[PDB]
Amino acid sequence: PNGVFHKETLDCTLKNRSTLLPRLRAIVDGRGHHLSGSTPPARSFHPQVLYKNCPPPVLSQAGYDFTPMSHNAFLLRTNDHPQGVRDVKSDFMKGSCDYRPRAYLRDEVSGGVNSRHCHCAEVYQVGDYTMDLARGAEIDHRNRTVNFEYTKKGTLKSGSNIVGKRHARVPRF
Amino acid sequence: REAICIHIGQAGCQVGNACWELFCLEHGIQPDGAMPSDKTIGVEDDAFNTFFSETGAGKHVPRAVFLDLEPTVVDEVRTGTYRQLFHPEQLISGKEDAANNYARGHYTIGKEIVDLCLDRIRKLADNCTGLQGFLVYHAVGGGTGSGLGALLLERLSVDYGKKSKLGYTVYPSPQVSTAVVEPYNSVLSTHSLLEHTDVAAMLDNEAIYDLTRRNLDIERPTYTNLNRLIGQVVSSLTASLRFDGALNVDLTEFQTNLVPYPRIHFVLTSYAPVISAEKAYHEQLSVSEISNAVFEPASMMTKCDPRHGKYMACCLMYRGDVVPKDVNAAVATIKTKRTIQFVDWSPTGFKCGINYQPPTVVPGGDLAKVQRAVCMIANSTAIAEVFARIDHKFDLMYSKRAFVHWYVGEGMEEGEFSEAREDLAALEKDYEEVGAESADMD
Amino acid sequence: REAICIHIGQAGCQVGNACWELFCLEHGIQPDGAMPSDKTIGVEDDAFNTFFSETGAGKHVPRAVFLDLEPTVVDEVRTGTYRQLFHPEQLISGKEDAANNYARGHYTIGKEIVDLCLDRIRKLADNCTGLQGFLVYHAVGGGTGSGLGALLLERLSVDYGKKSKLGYTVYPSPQVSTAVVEPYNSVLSTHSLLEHTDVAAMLDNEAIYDLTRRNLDIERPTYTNLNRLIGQVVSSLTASLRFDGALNVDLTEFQTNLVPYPRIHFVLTSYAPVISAEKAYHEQLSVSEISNAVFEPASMMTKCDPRHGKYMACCLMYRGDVVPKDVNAAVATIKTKRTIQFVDWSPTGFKCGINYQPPTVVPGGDLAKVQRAVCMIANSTAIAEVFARIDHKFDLMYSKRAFVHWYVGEGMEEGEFSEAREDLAALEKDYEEVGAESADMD
Amino acid sequence: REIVCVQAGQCGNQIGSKFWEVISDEHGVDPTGTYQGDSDLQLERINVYFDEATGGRYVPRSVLIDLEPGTMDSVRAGPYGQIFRPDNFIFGQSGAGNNWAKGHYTEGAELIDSVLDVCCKEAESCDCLQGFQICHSLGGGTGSGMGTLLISKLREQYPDRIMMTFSIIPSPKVSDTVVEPYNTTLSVHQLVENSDESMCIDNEALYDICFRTLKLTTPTFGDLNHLVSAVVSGVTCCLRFPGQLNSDLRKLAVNLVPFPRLHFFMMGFAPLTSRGSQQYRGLSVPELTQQMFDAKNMMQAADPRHGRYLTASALFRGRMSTKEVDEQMLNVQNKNSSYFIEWIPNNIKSSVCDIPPKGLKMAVTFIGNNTCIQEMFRRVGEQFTLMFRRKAFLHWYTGEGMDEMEFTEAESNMNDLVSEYQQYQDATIE
Amino acid sequence: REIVCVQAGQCGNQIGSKFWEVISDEHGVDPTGTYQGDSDLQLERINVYFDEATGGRYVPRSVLIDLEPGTMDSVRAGPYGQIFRPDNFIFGQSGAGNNWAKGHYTEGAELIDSVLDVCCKEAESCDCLQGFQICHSLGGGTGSGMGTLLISKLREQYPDRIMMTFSIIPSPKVSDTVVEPYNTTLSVHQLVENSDESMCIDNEALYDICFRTLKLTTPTFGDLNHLVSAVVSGVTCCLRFPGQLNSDLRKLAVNLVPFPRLHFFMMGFAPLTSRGSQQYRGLSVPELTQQMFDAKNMMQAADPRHGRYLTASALFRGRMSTKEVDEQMLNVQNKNSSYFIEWIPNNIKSSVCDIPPKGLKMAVTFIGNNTCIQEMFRRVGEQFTLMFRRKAFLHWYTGEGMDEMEFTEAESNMNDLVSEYQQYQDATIE
Ligand SMILES: Nc1nc2c(ncn2[C@@H]2O[C@H](COP(=O)(O)OP(=O)(O)OP(=O)(O)O)[C@@H](O)[C@H]2O)c(=O)[nH]1
Ligand SMILES: Nc1nc2c(ncn2[C@@H]2O[C@H](COP(=O)(O)OP(=O)(O)OP(=O)(O)O)[C@@H](O)[C@H]2O)c(=O)[nH]1
Ligand SMILES: Nc1nc2c(ncn2[C@@H]2O[C@H](COP(=O)(O)OP(=O)(O)O)[C@@H](O)[C@H]2O)c(=O)[nH]1
Ligand SMILES: Nc1nc2c(ncn2[C@@H]2O[C@H](COP(=O)(O)OP(=O)(O)O)[C@@H](O)[C@H]2O)c(=O)[nH]1
Ligand SMILES: [Mg+2]
Ligand SMILES: [Mg+2]
Ligand SMILES: [Zn+2]
Repeated sequence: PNGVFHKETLDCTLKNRSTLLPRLRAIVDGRGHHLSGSTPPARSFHPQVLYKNCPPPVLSQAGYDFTPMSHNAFLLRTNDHPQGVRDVKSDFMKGSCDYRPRAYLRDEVSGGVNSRHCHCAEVYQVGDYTMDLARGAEIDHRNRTVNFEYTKKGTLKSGSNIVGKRHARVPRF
Repeated sequence: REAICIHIGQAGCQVGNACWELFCLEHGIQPDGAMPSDKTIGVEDDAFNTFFSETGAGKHVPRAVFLDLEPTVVDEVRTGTYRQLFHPEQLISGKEDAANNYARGHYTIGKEIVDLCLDRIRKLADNCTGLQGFLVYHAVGGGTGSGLGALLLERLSVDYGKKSKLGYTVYPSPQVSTAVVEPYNSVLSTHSLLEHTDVAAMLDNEAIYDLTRRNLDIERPTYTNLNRLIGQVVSSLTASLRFDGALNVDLTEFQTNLVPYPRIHFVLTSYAPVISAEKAYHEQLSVSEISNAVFEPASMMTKCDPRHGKYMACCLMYRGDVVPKDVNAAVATIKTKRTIQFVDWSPTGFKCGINYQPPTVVPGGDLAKVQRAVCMIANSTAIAEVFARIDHKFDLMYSKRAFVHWYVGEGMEEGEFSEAREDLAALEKDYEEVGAESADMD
Repeated sequence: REAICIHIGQAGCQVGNACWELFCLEHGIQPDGAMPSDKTIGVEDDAFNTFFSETGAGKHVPRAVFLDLEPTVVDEVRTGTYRQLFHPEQLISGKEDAANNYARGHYTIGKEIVDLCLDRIRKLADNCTGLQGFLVYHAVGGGTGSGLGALLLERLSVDYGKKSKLGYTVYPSPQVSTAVVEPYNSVLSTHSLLEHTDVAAMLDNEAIYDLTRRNLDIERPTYTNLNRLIGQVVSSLTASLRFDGALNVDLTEFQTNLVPYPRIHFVLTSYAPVISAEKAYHEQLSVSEISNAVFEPASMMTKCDPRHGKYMACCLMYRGDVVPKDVNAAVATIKTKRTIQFVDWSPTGFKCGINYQPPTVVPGGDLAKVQRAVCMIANSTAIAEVFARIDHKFDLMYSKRAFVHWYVGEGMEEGEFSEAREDLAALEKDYEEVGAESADMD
Repeated sequence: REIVCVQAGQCGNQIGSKFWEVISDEHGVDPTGTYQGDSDLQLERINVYFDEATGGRYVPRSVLIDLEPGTMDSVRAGPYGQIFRPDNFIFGQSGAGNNWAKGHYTEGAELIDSVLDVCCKEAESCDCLQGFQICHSLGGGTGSGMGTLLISKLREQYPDRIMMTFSIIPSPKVSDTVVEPYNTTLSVHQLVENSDESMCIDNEALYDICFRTLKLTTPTFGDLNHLVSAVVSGVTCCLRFPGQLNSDLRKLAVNLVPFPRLHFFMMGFAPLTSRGSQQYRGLSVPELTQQMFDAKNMMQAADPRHGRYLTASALFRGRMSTKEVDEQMLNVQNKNSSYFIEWIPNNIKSSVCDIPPKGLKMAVTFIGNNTCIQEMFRRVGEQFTLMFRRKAFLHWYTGEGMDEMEFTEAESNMNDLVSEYQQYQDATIE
Repeated sequence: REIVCVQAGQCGNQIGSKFWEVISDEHGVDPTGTYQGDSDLQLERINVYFDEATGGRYVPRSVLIDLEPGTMDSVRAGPYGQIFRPDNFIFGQSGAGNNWAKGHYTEGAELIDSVLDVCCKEAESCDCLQGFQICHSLGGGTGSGMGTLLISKLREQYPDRIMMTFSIIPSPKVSDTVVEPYNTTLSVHQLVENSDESMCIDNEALYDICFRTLKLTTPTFGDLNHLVSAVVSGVTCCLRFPGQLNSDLRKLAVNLVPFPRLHFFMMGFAPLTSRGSQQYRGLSVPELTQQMFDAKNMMQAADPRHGRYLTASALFRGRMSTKEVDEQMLNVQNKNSSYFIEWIPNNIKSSVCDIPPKGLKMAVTFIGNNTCIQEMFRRVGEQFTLMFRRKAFLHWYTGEGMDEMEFTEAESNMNDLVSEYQQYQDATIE
């Protein structure tokens, strides 16, 4: 029963099989450990790796008697939907089309940043580097990601806000 | 539909008491938020929702936070008459004040208190479904209002993004004064406010004192009178969201119509039938009379004379029994006047709004009862004169570094004084350049 | 259907007293072990069976053991209010404590008492027909809790097989402290507990004190308050076995969803409507508000900040009047936030449960009465900071051999310190490597 | 022959509520939706504007769209609001901000798919579909942007039907909005390519009609929206009642438009006269013709004496002789011959319908294609150039994402429309 | 012509309880088992779902299987629970833990012989056996593992009957279980070989049905299971009542499946409408057809606009003419021609049954075979590849004993299925 069916759908099947099967190869040991090849360039809990595309927390003693804890924020994510899914609303949701960041086209329609107050809420010093929330993945007018990048083996690569490296030193005569 | 109010410092909390008194009495919520023992719902309609939310048992609670560094004013709110209306978490109080230092509010103490405020505002914003802006009340002359107001507006601008932020600001009066260090705080505030506010309305107590002496018959006015007038103005501007009308105006329309360039967002405010009970029965109060009234400088709540500048845009809000044909005839007559001038690049200078709900009367109030009122917010180059006088007083004190050691001790670099002064100088040059005729430049 | 509870040491027995007080009041068993007069064979009444068994005379007795080396706390249970509820054999007591020494409990004293405990648990397990797990309460900071808890879990793991072991554990607070030798006992306990437990839930007294000050209005809290909160959380997690609901969750489902790798089994716990009666009347308590509450670190019962790590899995338990569409809408709203981050290898991060029985109210309690509640247990890489902070204190103390002669005298080789410290170093490396993005790993 | 209505924005929803009141009254539909009429002539064409519900009820074929439900909430609370189908109300969660670029590009693309789904559901149900009818203002934000967006999508999906728009345009004396020139220019650029016929009304002309002609002491927006609903319901009268000389929307377009870009028309309704002065003069075809050409009864500020008529159409309602109509149209063309374009031998089309609106013996609606509309476009282009040379408020539109080239294209297209009208005004045979 | 039903796991037992309530209501069977119906037409085909017991009682041809009796004890305690035969409840002593390997290999093989014994006892009692019908979720543990085990055994034992499944599949937006991709992939690999026809449902699609169409303020799982019970009882309605154009499960399969691997279908049910709206629209065949093809009324997340229909079937219940059914199906095929595969001359089969469900004048159930289902499998395969590269949670499955080659085979077979759908979507005559 599957003669003509398999004969007619041959080339696409081999193309997809040649694409997918290299990805299914394991890259991690059974103990949850990376293989000898393709080591990560930096450790995970480093300040620039952990907070590559997310603001670091701020801690303060107000409201606590002992060791303080941070707070959640309302910063939404990019309005991206799976390909070929109906517009689903179980109830009234808060869409991300609104709350579009004010860094969109700031350098073109406006004069850009004109004060040092950007360091209060927009520019962060994470470890040995600098994070800027206005210099991430490009977005369109409706708060949607424009560019998608892949590795050699075809894994989606996340955006980065790290712009520059700061050569800090202690002073001397 | 909904809007969240943020009250900062002493002026902002005291103006908040008058505002919530008016909004409760206008919607009909009792001062304690409860309902009679036999009813199942306290009111028949949802119109309150813009400013109040009801629990499933029907108690009302308001969408506001009160922020202060000294406890006394918030403790007065906690022990006053509206104790049961507010949720206790909304009334936030610190231990000690910012001592008239912008540096103390911004760097040392407001930096510690700001995360609790942001957590409370987030808890309010999560209980909303069509938030369309923040309203902020503060004075830029004091330390905590200036420093924490700027820091909080910066954080709000990063977290909420495009949402509009409209400010009601009490600026230092041109000759009445309360503290010596007012120029430094006002300059540094205006420097932060330029980047992080969409429209800022400026008020001066000297103008409201003049208005209460000439129009009202009060020989010894106090801050409660001024705060009731401010509450009436805010109620007039937000009435377009809450009651039926011919031409509604959403809070996003103000920023689109009034701001031509991103730095030119400081507006003048005036209110027409500010009148006493004895004068009100001697005069008729037609649409054309109050429209003629709003352009006279005796009606303004900011001490500036608009005849020394040019208008860029005007927004006129009419509430009450008014007919559109009379509004059109009045605006055409205003347009005819020779002491009213518009920049030649702004031919369509007006935005109109018409609402059917007349202004409410408050039991202890001093305004008369009237069937109609009009309120105006307008952008004009005359505002450049207020900054020039603040900048001259700053230059006089800064030439000898008269008080800078306090600001440097509380955490600020001396460089910040000079930076702010060149930014305000550039704002002065912007107001000179925008006012240049196109026919003159060919 | 059945579950057996094992209570160890001082914290575990006092929390057991609070838990059984709660389970009695929720099912309705009187303190003298009697069903109320209105219950008969007229209607099907079996929900207690998960926690109680009935004798042929109709008295109820609970499926629990209380283990202690000092007599005082169990003698307080024997002389307290529930004297007639417990079978006297269930209350086992030794003569003298383990004196904050893990070595004394494990080698010298617990080896004498351990065979009685296994015989009692066997006698309980023979009177069951669907045992589906053990719940264990102990503190790892004290000598008998660490040593006898480890020895007993090892023996249970040898005798029984393919059975879940879920631990609720009180860890040493990061700056509040009760004894000097806390790091040594906590390291050696965690070393034994790592191999023989399926999921471990962590609690810290410093966090629950902060929660009782912040949410409730108690100025001077004590352990009975903390124990009532723990009793509420355990009742919420086990409610899914005892009452009707839309989505039930068996104890075996927790281990499958929360543990990605066999060593990564430490989870955070939080509870949403911790609120006082006076605050309860200022607020509605909808599903979305309590769902937003369980994710704030101020709601957690362990002093760790999840913003310093990444979530791998979350399990959300809703009980009470909740509708599935609201649970779906709430979880979808949390997923949108940018300050909440999941590792890229865990796309389907959530497990849901929905039960109809609302939480019960205890006569002298401080929590308000509420129609719905949500409880969360979650796995996150932030836990590496808790081990790192215990390990730094261990390195500081062991660098000078500060107390080793006590441990070597009571029967333990000094080598055990180096083995445990190397195992915790490897656990720290597992938490460092697991959080590494796959795109960087190629 | 079925019409589909679209109501967009505050102005469109408010005019629509009064229009559906007038139409429900003319066909005898109770506000509960039950037919309670008193002649079969009312029932036999009810399908043109109404859909049929099962027992007695009829439901109106209209789609209401707005970005904030406030106006829709006002119309739903009104006395006839219940008749509208609940599924036909489409709304978002944040306003247009009075900005064309937001209404066209950001919230427009978010809502447009649900509006197109409703419009397709309504269109595909008809056995034979006639043109669409759209009401909106050009000076606003969601009205201009989403109305022109939806018009473009419907012209792609239904290119063989008719596209008709009723549009409100800025007065020459007082603005209701500061950024009116940008929104008007971009909307006229979209309409001149996509639309088949567009009618324009000035609010200033309705104010002057109410105060000077009807001498109303306290006019309200209900009166202006009633005048608009009266002319709108008059244009369609020959589609839904018998008559001696039937007419149709396509027949009006074929007789009115000489060249495809010249499709912008002026409107007027004749028997406007105060209740006090009605006793002095009776109703007759000469009286209707005199009021019909009187500029007092025309709904725009521009006056015909500054231009020339290319074509005109008159639709008469009532029982009357054809001789009086023919001789009146000949006498008016011969006596005022300098104001009629000479290379067309007869500029006026007439049509006669038997059933007048209740309470009037006769009525006529007038549609005129006159070159004086060029003065409005010239004024709008001047104000646009004044604002654009100085970048007066441009950062809002550029921040949403628009290229300035869009502004230069729209200005060039409107300038060419003004030039084409001016050239045909002064053309000659030679 | 009688069907035997199998209900497995929590989801299956709960949906089954509502199904047997709906079927008992339509044939007038009291929850005590006594016939209390009001027409002989109900009794003459009662055998299709019920077996006949000796006295005044009827027993339902169903097998209930679960690994822990909690759900079975809840349904047995329910208001209709008594009707079920006590010997038909099969249960173990420990749960599946939502793990496929445990449910398939350890407790599955322990209970499967007793389940097969009950299924054979029920099957060999029938005078003529029609296909089996199975309800289960694919994301769970005992549902997926024991359902697919039993399906494989019944296909070995009854290869000439029909095998039909109703299956719940993971939502694209929120997961109900962390390990859904593994269980779903292994179950789909088993089903595509073993099944003849399979219907898939997303709980998210039912939530959108409840919120948008019925506007329920506080829906419960009883409503979702009622919608599912309505469609399942509707597909078989023509098997058990007279009609003008009879249809059968085998005839549906022959018309719907072009090639044996392409047997995954979407479902919909039309007369869904909110309590406020019913006054606005009378029932008619065009209204049912319009709701039938509206994606708002479809119970899957994939949207038809990204794919093409190979075939579809519509079963109508009610007294109606064949002309409107035939012409509606022709008009929908002609108007949306780009969404129908062009090398098949007619994609829709129709069927008409005289007896509608009580309280509705007319009803239709829709079954659709559309290539847009490939995107759901692609999403599940992507999440599977993300989890497998990192060996996510793999030790549970490997500890039970499965070879990883099973995982690589199931992923490869499902990837070939998505490729095959993509090739036939873009195929051409040439
Ligand atoms: N209109 C009005 N102005 C007020 C009111 N209260 C204070 N002001 C003015 O605002 C300025 C003082 O600012 P404050 O609010 O006292 O400063 P603060 O916020 O308390 O800052 P700290 O002194 O550091 O605590 C002076 O110009 C006062 O005249 C008020 O209730 N109404
Ligand atoms: N939450 C809570 N913590 C407790 C309680 N009792 C003691 N703790 C804490 O647990 C630690 C002390 O452990 P204990 O239980 O006293 O140690 P132990 O099990 O008695 O071990 P020995 O002293 O050798 O008998 C300290 O951190 C206490 O704060 C309690 O009732 N509730
Ligand atoms: N005739 C008439 N004009 C109106 C009405 N409502 C608003 N307008 C006019 O339309 C313009 C405002 O456009 P608007 O409807 O507010 O745009 P929107 O904000 O996108 O809905 C102004 O010129 C108003 O005077 C109305 O009910 N009738
Ligand atoms: N529509 C529907 N879905 C259900 C129902 N019960 C459970 N589910 C879903 O089925 C999945 C859980 O599978 P489950 O039945 O627990 O698997 P099992 O443990 O093997 O029986 C989740 O996606 C639930 O949301 C129900 O009554 N109706
Ligand atoms: Mg103060
Ligand atoms: Mg002790
Ligand atoms: Zn700052």
